[PDB]
Amino acid sequence: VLKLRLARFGRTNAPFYNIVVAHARTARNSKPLEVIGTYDPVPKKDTYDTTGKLHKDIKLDVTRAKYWIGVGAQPTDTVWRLLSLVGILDPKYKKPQP
Amino acid sequence: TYPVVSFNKTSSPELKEALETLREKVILPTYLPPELRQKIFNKKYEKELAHDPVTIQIDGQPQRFSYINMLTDMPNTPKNIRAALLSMKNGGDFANLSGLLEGMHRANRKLPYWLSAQIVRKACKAGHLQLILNMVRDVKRTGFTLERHETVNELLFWIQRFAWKSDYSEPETRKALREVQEILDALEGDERHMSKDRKRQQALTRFPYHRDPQFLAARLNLTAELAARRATSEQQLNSANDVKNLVKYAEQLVRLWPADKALLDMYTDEAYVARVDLRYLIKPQVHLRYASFTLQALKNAAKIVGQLGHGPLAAQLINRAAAVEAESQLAYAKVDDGMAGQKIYEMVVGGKK
Amino acid sequence: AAATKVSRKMFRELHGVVVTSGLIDKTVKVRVGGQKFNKFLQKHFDDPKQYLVHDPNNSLRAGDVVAIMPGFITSKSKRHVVKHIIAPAGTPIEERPPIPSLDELWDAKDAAKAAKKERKVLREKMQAAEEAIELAERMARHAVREIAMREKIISLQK
Amino acid sequence: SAAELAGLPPKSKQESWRRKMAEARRQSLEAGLQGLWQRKVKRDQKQAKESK
Amino acid sequence: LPLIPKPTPFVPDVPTFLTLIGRDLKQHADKFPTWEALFTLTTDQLRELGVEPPRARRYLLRWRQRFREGKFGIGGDLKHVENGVAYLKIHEKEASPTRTSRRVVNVPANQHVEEVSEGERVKVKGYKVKGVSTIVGPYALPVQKGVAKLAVTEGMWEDKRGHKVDGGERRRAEVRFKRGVAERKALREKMGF
RNA sequence: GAGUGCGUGCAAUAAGUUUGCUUUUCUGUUAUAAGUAAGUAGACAUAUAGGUUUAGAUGUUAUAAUAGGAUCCUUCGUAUG
RNA sequence: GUCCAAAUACUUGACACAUGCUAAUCGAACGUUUAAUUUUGGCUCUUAAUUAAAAGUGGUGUACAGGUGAGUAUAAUAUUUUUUCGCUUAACUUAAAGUGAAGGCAAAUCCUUCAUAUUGCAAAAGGAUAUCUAUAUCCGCUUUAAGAGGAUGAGAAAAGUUUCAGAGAUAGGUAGUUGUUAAGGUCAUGGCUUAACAAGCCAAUAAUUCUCUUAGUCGAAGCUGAAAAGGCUGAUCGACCACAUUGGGAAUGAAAAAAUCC
Ligand SMILES: [K+]
Ligand SMILES: [K+]
Ligand SMILES: [K+]
Ligand SMILES: [K+]
Ligand SMILES: [Mg+2]
Ligand SMILES: [Mg+2]
Ligand SMILES: [Mg+2]
Ligand SMILES: [Mg+2]
Ligand SMILES: [Mg+2]
Ligand SMILES: [Mg+2]
Ligand SMILES: [Mg+2]
Ligand SMILES: [Mg+2]
Ligand SMILES: [Mg+2]
Ligand SMILES: [Mg+2]
Repeated sequence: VLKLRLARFGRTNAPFYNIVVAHARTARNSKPLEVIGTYDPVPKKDTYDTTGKLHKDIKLDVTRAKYWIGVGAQPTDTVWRLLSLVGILDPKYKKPQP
Repeated sequence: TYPVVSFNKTSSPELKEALETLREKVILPTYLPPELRQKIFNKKYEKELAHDPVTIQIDGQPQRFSYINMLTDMPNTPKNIRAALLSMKNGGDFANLSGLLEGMHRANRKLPYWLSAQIVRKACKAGHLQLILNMVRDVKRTGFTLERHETVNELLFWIQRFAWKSDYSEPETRKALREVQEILDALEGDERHMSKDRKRQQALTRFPYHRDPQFLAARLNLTAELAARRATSEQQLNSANDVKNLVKYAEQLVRLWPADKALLDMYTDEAYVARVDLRYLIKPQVHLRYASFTLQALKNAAKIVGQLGHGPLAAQLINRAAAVEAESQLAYAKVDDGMAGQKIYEMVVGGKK
Repeated sequence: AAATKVSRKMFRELHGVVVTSGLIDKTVKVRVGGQKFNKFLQKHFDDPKQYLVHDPNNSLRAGDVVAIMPGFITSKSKRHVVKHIIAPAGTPIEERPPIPSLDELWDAKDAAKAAKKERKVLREKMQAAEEAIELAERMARHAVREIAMREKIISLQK
Repeated sequence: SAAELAGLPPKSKQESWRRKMAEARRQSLEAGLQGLWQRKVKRDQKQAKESK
Repeated sequence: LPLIPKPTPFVPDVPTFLTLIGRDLKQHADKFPTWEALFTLTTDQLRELGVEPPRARRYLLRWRQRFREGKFGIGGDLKHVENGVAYLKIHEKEASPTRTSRRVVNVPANQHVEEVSEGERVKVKGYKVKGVSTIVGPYALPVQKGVAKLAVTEGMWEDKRGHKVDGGERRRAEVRFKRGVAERKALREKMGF
């Protein structure tokens, strides 16, 4: 089963992720089939922006990710939430309004 | 789970011969594991079984099994069941049906479809209606299913006759009404009573057994016999409840039972054809046997409901009663002398005793 | 559609000398040239190779100079075929049986393979035919019995 | 699905989700094969152009 | 933002809420002075009060969110409860002249089903009728023919944690072996010596 | 003189296991035999009855042939000498 | 020898191991078992149920992850490029059709078997929730056609690549083995298989075989030189191989790829 998931890298208290295409039953950090992108969870801040707004840097090869979702790849919950923001899949969870 | 079948109460030697024959060769083998049960019917192991016969510990005492010629030694189940059933003459004897039918159920013996209707008659007439109602309740063990339109019609016949035999007294009519309802609830809810033989008969009648107008008339009879007695405060709170059901059931029967249609025209024309499906109703002897209480129920209900001020029902029930009476009178003319039906109808409807 | 024709492709041409002949039928050993590069010394060494070549008409003799072509599989160890004789040995070329052209050798493979398929379709149709006959006879013995038993019942309901 | 081609509504909330997921995989596969094809053509043209 | 949901007849106070979800959370029933404190305290505040281990605090925050969203457990949709006991009865309708639809409704213990109005004749989810006059569903104990009670019980809504038998798969044969040794050794002390 | 996680020969050998002028047994087809046990069809009659009788197309039972799988035996075979 | 962060941390005895943990999960697959609760018959016993627990049966997973370097001395049905291909009964993705009948165990989505499924051989399993004053759904099961994936077939053809430890001995090796004819098999090729003939084929400087010693292999992975197809190492990282006290083995399964099993 191919999966679009994250490979935890970095150092202690400095997480960094690789968006990868790997078989489900393999080691988390083993060499995958492809590296589709990267994901940094800690939000950053523009250098000369004093407004206080934060952002998150995410590099993603949308063209390569769409092909794997088209052939039957199963993204994890975290990668699903990311792919839903860019506008590829529908969200799995939503804030209840009532 | 259940105790091993046993027949330790027999008033006649003939009965003991038939029950012990089936027990030692048709029932007991069913308690062995599936492997050993194959050796008993295999010539290749005839020699071995002669020396060390298969044994099973029942009540401690082992039961030895030797080779059995599947063709020459096996007994005839239908005939042995008949020899036993005909020799039962005491309550201690009929108590074996619970174990007998259990053993046949274990052996997967496809008994005659009519066998149930026969056991109900010969047992109930002897005054053992409870033994039947107990086997029906314990259908998970005895396999005594209510899958035939005749068995249900035969069972409900005695449940009323016992109440009618006491002039419809409150202690008994209350008891009968509990039994009739327990059957209509088992036919509807309990799934043990459903089979292909029942789905076919329900397609010919187009009424499910728990709604068949012929069976609902039984519950209407006993109900109509409870309100007639009064229609003490505790009795009043209860008597007032019987009238609520009377108008409830009566108003339901008229909705199912079509107009100006008797017992022989109620169901489809294809229902009375097959001898395995509701053909017994053609013989005048068996028609008067079931159209007696049903005719008496519609008449009685039509009177009480009329007193309460229900014009429609007072005329609807008389419509059916008039239809069943016209047909019932024909059977009374075609029936031969000295038959059961001619006597029952003469006693219930004729009131000659 | 169902004909699997050979590739019919032309590969390179190698010149060599015939080392042995007459030992096996339609087969000779031909020595060709070659050169393998040594990466440690950074030089080339003569790397001659001897192959078993296919001689269809047995028209080659030892000491003969011929031109061979690979890619013509004939056996487990024969992947080369004789293209033409460069310099004969012993007798002239015209005094030896001719060497068929690659087209003639390829046409034989297609013709031989095509005939093999025709032999199969017949053996398959006949096998399936003689099988349906037995399956058809069983339907007869089972029908005459059923018909005889079913018509009897229908005859007792008139 | 034969039902979707006929123009029928979703039978239940589960099938409605299967319709959206199936469509998302169709739209992404089309955009994926075309997007990855233009990359190949654009990559081969550059090599064939510089090698010439 | 921290909207508080109104109590329900089946979960009227905090002690009842903590008793249902289980996980031995009724110990901390005294930390929450009011029903509004339960649905207002934060992760850091629950940690100071002493709601621990972290597994119980995160489990509480989870069920706290479910209650807001209305994702009650079983029996949470009841409307006629008294001292924590609810009675379930059967309501029969004639769907056709040869059929009858039976629904497990919740009505006061005194009023009969046919007497109640459509407004108060609540239909509890998760409970059905088997055949006739039989109510089937978790924690539905029978009271009489066609009646069953549903009382508040410890861990009624609990997400039971999985447990090992004889130490799991890896240590199954060994725990049974050593246990068999203790048995034989005991018999020797009883009858052997 | 002492040891040897070494190779090898011969004998022996558990698990497992090849072959066939081994031996039992199960199952599936094919052709028969029976219809008493079962099970499936048809005929006739009785009536508080549900009996008598016949039948094999589907099942069941038996035999033969044939196919295959499990047994046993044979062969090979750790330990061990 | 004051503080902080990151990173690394039994290199030796694959030596022996106290104790707790590293693989479980599904009650919407299945009944048992006692507990109370409620109903039958009899007059405490005895029926039929509900509910909750505890062991199990079945499905999937323990073929992944994690650990170690004892054994292991290599050119191989190894590997790269282009052309041409084949196989795939589990899981993933899209769709279609079919989801009937008995028996065994206490019961079953377990086991055995049947009907039906272009011709004729060849399948399946049921469970669950709503609506009304039987219908429609949810999760599965079997088959079929595809995509992806793959540990896949000796795939094949053409042209290449592979620094193969140290020392010593050994000149023969190969018996479908080499070739031809014919036939079968194969998508195709190939003694791959078979019959009949021929005596070949590989090697000659060690092809082949054997003994001893040592070792997990590899990478700009680590250290190092200005540099060499550099040298050394083979920790942490990734890939591959092997092993799970030592030795000898098989089955299951789509596939041994198990800390399983004998
Ligand atoms: K030996
Ligand atoms: K031996
Ligand atoms: K592993
Ligand atoms: K090693
Ligand atoms: Mg030179
Ligand atoms: Mg042996
Ligand atoms: Mg007979
Ligand atoms: Mg030895
Ligand atoms: Mg170490
Ligand atoms: Mg290593
Ligand atoms: Mg079915
Ligand atoms: Mg080239
Ligand atoms: Mg060979
Ligand atoms: Mg070593």
